[PDB]
Amino acid sequence: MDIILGIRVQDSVILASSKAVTRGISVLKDSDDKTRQLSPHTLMSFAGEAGDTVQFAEYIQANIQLYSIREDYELSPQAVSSFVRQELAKSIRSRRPYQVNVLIGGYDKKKNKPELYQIDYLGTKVELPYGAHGYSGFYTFSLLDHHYRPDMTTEEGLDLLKLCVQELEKRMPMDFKGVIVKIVDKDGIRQVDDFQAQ
Amino acid sequence: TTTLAFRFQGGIIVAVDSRATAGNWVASQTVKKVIEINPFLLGTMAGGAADCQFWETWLGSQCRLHELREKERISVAAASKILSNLVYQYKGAGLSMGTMICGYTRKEGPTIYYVDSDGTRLKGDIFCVGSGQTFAYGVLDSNYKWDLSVEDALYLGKRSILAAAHRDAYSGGSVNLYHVTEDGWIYHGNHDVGELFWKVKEEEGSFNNVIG
Amino acid sequence: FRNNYDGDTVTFSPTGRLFQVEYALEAIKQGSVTVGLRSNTHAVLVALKRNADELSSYQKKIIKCDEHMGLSLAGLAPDARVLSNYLRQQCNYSSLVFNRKLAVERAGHLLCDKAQKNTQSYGGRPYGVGLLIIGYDKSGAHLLEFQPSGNVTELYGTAIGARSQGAKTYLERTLDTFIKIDGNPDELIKAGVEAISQSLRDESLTVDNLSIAIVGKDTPFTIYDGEAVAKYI
Amino acid sequence: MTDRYSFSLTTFSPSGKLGQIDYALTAVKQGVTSLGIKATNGVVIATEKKSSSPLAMSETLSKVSLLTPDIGAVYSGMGPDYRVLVDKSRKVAHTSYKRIYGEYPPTKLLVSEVAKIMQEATQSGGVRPFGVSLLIAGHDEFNGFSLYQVDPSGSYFPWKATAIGKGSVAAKTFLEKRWNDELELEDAIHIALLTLKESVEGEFNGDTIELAIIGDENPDLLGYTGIPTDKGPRFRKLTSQEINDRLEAL
Amino acid sequence: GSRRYDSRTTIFSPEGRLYQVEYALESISHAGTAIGIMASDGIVLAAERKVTSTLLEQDTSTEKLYKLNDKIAVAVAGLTADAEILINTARIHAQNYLKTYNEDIPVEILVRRLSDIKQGYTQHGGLRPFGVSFIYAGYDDRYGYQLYTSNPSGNYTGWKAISVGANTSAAQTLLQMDYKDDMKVDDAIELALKTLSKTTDSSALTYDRLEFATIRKGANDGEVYQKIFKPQEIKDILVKTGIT
Amino acid sequence: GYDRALSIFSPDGHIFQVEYALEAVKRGTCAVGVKGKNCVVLGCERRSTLKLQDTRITPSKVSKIDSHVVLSFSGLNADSRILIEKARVEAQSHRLTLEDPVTVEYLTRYVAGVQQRYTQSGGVRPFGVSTLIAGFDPRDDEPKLYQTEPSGIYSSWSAQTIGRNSKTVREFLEKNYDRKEPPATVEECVKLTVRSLLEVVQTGAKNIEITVVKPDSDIVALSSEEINQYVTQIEQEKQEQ
Amino acid sequence: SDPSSINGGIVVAMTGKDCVAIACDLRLGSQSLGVSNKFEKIFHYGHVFLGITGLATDVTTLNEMFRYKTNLYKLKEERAIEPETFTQLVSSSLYERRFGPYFVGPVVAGINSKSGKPFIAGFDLIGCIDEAKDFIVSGTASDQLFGMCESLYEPNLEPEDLFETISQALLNAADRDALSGWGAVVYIIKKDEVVKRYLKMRQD
Amino acid sequence: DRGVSTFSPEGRLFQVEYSLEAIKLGSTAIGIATKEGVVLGVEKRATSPLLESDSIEKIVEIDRHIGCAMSGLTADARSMIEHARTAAVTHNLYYDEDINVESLTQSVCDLALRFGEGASGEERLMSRPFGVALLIAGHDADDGYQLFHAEPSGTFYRYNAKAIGSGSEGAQAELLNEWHSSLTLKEAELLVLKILKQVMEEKLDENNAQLSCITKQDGFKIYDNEKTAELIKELKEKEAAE
Ligand SMILES: */C1=C\C(=O)NCC[C@H](O)C[C@H](NC(=O)[C@@H](NC(=O)/C=C/C=C/CCCCCCC)[C@@H](C)O)C(=O)N[C@H]1C
Repeated sequence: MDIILGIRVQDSVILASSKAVTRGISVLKDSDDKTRQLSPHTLMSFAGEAGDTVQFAEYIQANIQLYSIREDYELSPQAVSSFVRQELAKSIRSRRPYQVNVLIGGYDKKKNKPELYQIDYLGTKVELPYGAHGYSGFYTFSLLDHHYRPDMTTEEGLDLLKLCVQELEKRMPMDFKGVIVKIVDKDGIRQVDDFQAQ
Repeated sequence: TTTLAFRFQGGIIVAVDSRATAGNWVASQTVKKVIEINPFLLGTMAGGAADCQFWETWLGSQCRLHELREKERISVAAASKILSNLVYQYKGAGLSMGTMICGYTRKEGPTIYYVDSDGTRLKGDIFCVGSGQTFAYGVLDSNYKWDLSVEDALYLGKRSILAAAHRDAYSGGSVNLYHVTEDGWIYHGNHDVGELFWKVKEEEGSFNNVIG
Repeated sequence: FRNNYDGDTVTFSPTGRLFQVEYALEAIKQGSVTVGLRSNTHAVLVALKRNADELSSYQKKIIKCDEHMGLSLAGLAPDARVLSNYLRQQCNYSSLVFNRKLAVERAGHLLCDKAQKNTQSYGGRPYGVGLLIIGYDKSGAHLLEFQPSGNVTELYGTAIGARSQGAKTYLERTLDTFIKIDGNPDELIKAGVEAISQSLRDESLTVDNLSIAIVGKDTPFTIYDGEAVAKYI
Repeated sequence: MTDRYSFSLTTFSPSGKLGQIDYALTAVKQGVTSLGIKATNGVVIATEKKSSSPLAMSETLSKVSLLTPDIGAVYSGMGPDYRVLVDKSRKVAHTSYKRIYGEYPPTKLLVSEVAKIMQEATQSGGVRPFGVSLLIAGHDEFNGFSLYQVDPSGSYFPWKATAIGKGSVAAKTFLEKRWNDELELEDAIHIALLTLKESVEGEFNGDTIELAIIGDENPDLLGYTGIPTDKGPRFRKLTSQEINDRLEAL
Repeated sequence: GSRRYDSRTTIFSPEGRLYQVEYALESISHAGTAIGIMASDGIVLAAERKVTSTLLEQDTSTEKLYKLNDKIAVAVAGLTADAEILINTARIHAQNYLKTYNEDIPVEILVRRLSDIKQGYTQHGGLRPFGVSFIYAGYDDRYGYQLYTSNPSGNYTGWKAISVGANTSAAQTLLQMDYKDDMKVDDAIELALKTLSKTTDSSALTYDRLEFATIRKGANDGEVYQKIFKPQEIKDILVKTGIT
Repeated sequence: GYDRALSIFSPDGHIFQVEYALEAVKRGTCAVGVKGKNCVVLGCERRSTLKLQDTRITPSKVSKIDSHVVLSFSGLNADSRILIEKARVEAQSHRLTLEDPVTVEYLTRYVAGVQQRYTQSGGVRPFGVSTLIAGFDPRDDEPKLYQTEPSGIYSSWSAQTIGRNSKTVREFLEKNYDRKEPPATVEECVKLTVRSLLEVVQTGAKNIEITVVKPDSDIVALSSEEINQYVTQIEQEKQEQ
Repeated sequence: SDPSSINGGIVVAMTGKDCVAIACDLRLGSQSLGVSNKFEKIFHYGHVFLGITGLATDVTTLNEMFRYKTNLYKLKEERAIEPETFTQLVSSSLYERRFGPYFVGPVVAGINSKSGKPFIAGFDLIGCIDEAKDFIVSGTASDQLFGMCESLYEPNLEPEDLFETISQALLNAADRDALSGWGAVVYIIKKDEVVKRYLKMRQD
Repeated sequence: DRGVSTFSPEGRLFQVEYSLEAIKLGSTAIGIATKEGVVLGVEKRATSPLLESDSIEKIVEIDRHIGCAMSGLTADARSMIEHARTAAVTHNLYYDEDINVESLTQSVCDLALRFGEGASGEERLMSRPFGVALLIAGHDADDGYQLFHAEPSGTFYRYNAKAIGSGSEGAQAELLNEWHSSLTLKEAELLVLKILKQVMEEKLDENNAQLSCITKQDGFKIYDNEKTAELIKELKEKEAAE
């Protein structure tokens, strides 16, 4: 599949996502951003079927933005992740289900803690220190199982990530054209435009 | 079918072939794989002929209606999403189309959007779609520079299709060129591959393998 | 009295009348005159087209429903559209399904029943137009008069609209004469134009004021206007 | 055809009243008297079987009906409206409760359901309110015994005892005097028969009086045996004979 | 047709008013009085039971104070029957919000939905409006203690102290005379009882004719608590506030 | 079900239900909007028929359709919610399908349409509301101010007012606002708005609320103080003469 | 392919002397891949407990559903729902989806507040009820749990003994199932208190 | 009361008639056709000085060869315009050709009588008739330049010149004399501008008035203030000329 990774450190959540977009025999793009911002402090990465993927993310986006405008308040990550799990659990038993897996990372300004959520097209939701969708988990979970600590700093976390992206480029069959990283914290969402050699 | 479109200094270049098949049978060598959505927008035909020709003409209507309604020329990003959303409404039904929506709006500049019946919509600088896409990528990829003259870029296109028309059995007929500027697009003739091949061989010395 | 029984078509007056339907009929009398007459070979329509200003145009009074049938109107033009359009579908359905030309008598029955439905259910409104239908089918030429009430009648000739009684009488008088104008359209058309000018008053029929329609044995229902009607004025 | 009465036939008057609900209540007033009394170990509800011809057999009719094995009803107002409400009540007790929890609803809730029916007949399109009031009595494990009154408006309230219909005013007063929170079921039955006697003009016997009680479980009225937890219905309508025997100790 | 018997419950008067809403309010004006007073550490709801009897079972009764959520409650004034149809849809809306977001529904969100429902009958459907007005008393962690009021029109607003039903003008004035921001719950409880005691159309203010509820955050816990007083409870507090 | 035609023509060619809808607007509190040279300001008055309200929670009069567009109104409150909600949803939908936030002119035309629709659709009464919609188009700095009414008509204004005594305050603005030189400052633009409201608010520091919208989703609602201050400075303008 | 075997996990409930116990593992995986070691399968509504094994998404869904229902139930009935009633609610809730069921295996445990009687019960995916007096088992390692219980178990154990027994049944059963384990939790319920303990077990 | 689709004893439909009254109260709109194009003119009519007069759209484009002017309740015209535009673009999608001006007109008129509370003819859902009239002007290869008057009745007429709105009755009288088959576009421009000046309560200027036209060469264009202002000046001059 595509590379969708997520790690929650001390005061932020980091999301890494493959930049490649291959269609059959040709790699059509090497700069794709498999993510959508749902609110100032909530980001969601996704991977799955060709159309479903974007249509779902944007749909979820539109709804969370609408809640924000209507309530002039930003829903906690936990709540946003509950809305998403619900949407997928509906989809799973609908006529033509959404085949999209997502990682939701946000900073709860009220609890003042970062949170990471992993949800699959079935509507399976689980909260984790670090997670991934697709095969990525297969080579990265043991790395993180080994080198992960809850109090790590965003810098420490960004290194642990580079470690994972390295193992993935070494053992994974596909050329995913590197990853795009993003940090979510008390101050919002920013992208680490320098990881192609960090 | 081979269709390409790339962005560069002089704007956008669009080149396509004109072969239509039904198995090993060549139905037509005179197909127009470039749908002229309007004086500033272009569509490319790859995948199912009717699916593209029809839904793209439909797109044109939708765009025109948007302009009457909004008293403002439609953006390329939006015309691409109308096609994108329509096609996704039929996801699973069997539509077959791989297309590129190309345009130049004062607000976005030169822009290219890839849109297939899978629901995939991608913005990018270079795109090759069709059964001859890899052959055009080969040529195009290794001779592309944002700094191509509108004349050298035009040639690189024409030549990228020639490459694909040769190797790919499903591509051929003639080449159709378009230049995308903000004032709109400019047609740059129909080039029968029949003659263009020989010409390029002689003048360029390429296709050395073939016996002339 | 009448005020308590004309609020809609689902109400009968104590004397058994349906005013809403009757008011509809009124719309026809208020309409421009038009005449219809036939022989054993042809059926003709003659209409007086009315206009708004002198800067406006003369609204069409005749509509073709098929190659062998057509009608002229008097009253609410929009309703004539709805009805003639319905008649066109019926003509069309007969061709497609049975490969058969819809008989005038049947077209009439169809019209009657459509009109009737709008005079027995709440919410509807009778149609406010009168129609004269001519046509040539398997049993010769035909002329029908359609009233919003639903009554469709087969005649040799007739007229409807403002001052129609003038023409109707003339026809009722000329009967034995025109009913025998066979194998000669130009003559039946003249007897037509004459009968209609019997309802004039305001003005005289001009070229862009008169309108003629003719159908028959080897004549596909065709319409004539302007210069075309010159040779009859 | 097609019900074109999609608007409310019950609306607000400038004074703030709801005419039809008012008139409906007027109809309840006109109806035959019926009452209810809650004791410490039961409840009783009664009314008068005002035969509408000596040729009519008042037995072929029930003013006191069973809703569930532990809930009975009685009314005052328009008979036909009560009749359909009893059917609807019995059904809703199943469709909205027994079929979900596998147990009959508790008095208040079933009563709450009936109320909803009437309330809708107060606002839905093209209909008039129900011209009756009900005295529903029952018992459930977690609430004990209870007695509720439901008005055409759709309102309802619990009572220690109460009456409705013709001589309700008189009857109520008489009850307020005799009632206490230490009455045994029999006492209330007696009091009931007494209160009823005033409102009764003509004959007063087991064939003109209809009375039922929500007392103990009647295992003998179950119809089958072999299931410990199933103890029998608490609701029991009294027989013509049962009534008279008490009318003597009146 | 049927147009003959159509009251047209949803049109404007020449003065731009909605007849039915107006009249429904007129109806509410004869309903038992209900007051909501919001203190710094809690909220108080009190209402007068319209029509009572020696025989009326009060321990089982509830005609004005309904629990919607664990942190939200309402006092009613108008048609009890109508109130319930709305009260139930609110309790559901509360639960749906929870099921979807996994968080308790914010007091205002519940109030707005309920008020939108009313507004509906005001604009389409040819049906009569609900003859009901609500005083919502709830608490959430996004605004803390809140007091709202909604009526037949579908409009709602916030209050520090407010009453609905009969003698509101009198009740409002008395409240507007003795309400102080730094008030405490028991203070509010007293102001509440006293206000009713002066607007009551009855002889005296006895417990058997009252319903009481408070939303406080018992310090020795840290969680907000709803308490709907029992007959014996109202009776005690009644003696204490000095109304015996 | 119910589909009675409630908004229909009368002999003189008037739709009374729509006219009566306007009357409901005339009765509602006052609202005003004035566009500066780099901003737009909306001000609304607050009734006083009762006072013991909790302004924290009580719904405010100026709403955000999106992050760059706001909407205030005069008329029935309940009815405004329906309109606001519909426009809010259209705002998000338009982003999704066109990948670009609605323009103020567009969001306005949409709201007007909803209103017009409710004037010739069986079974429903028109909206007893008139609105003021302001903001800046995406990637544009020229302020936008629009007004809509029950009939479904809408247009743009340099400044405008709706509600009770709007007749007054409009006169004030008509002779205090120069299109030639609009309140070149956020400050003097907020002032012209408070001044205009004071013409009718009759001393109401807590009865007036302002909201300033600047280009690029820069919306903020002044607090009593910031407003109260403006009031103070204005009262001296009168006395100092 | 088999929904009830995508995520894994097990639940077991036992009755003792005036007490009931219910325990579950903490695994949540996707086929062979282990994903979470904190996925609990026991929930409670008032004094009633509900264990749910099967397809996780449905395990979550049903929990949210019964929360919702028991809530409105308390608001209308003005009392907390009992084990026996809740069982009926679960059953009809499931059979409601007879032709497209939730792929779960529910287990109910609790003491009847009014009678003080212990109560446990199991359900198949379409609501069939099994009300045992000794023990109920559920999950990918249900065969193992059956062997474990049928042997270990004995009537009227004390809260302190029942804990040992239900923990031993759970543990050893889970260790013979590739899809169960990764931690476990055990609930001991008495008419007055409820103790929740986490167990120490293999993590392979 | 009395059904919205009721007939008056004189044979007319009440709602439609009353609809025509609201139209008389509408802004003025004039149209003049010449063998050089068609000119459309409307009275903006601003209800205040603060109202930005150019946000007043009473002349819209249907297609590149069709435009119209509206008089009366204008919010009503919105859905008629949308329909007209869709009809024009649609006809093109299906026939790969421009829609004939008359047909476009006929299409709009077809929505006219689609009203009631249960009219037994189809599914006419719309509570009342439209309270706005339209002046449709354009050019097509079959009948060249054309001007049409479409009413809420559902009927339409073709005019060489026509005025609708508050000053119509008189303005139409003017046109009756002024118009002649040899007018030039410019002549018609001044004529329209002149009649608007006579009937307008306000002083005609390039801010409360607006022109536009349709020519086979450049299609439908709406004159910007400057272009109009000048024509206004050129008009004052030739007037004072005698
Ligand atoms: C590009 C070629 C390409 O990119 N891929 C090759 C496959 C492509 O789908 C073929 C396409 N050809 C056509 O569209 C042809 N038309 C059809 O195939 C029509 C098929 C209809 C099927 C239904 C069954 C009908 C049975 C009828 C029996 C009498 C040509 C003729 O248009 C193609 O060439 N695409 C180009 C652009």
